[PDB]
Amino acid sequence: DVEFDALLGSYCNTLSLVRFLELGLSVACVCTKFPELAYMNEGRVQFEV
Amino acid sequence: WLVDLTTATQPSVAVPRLTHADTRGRPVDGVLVTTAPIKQRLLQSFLKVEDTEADVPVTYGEMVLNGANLVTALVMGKAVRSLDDVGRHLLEMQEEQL
Repeated sequence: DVEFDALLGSYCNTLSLVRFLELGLSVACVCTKFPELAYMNEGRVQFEV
Repeated sequence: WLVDLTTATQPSVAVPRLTHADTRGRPVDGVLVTTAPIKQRLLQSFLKVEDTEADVPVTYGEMVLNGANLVTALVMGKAVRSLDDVGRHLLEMQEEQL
């Protein structure tokens, strides 16, 4: 005789969903995404001083 | 040091159904239990009393029973319809748990 029960007073918090754009650190980035990066060889970024 | 009390512990898993609150309704996240002379010392110069009357649940919590059920019933005779009444008794009692 093995009885299976379930509480009605207390519920869990399984997942803690942390988004990076919720953080204060997301200033220091420029978060632009490719949906194609693995197809790319050496990409370059220019500066004129 | 009192901040070292309230920040050395990771908040637990369960979310209660009813939550303790203020008259304002802000939820409370902890309980200190002290002796009597320590409570008199902390309430003079180190702490502030911000509220006096709280909102507290009264009812206990209950359950949803989905238990393994047992059937014992005497059967007079050996027929088809008289042996299916053990089977009907399963769904007669599993209905009563709802």
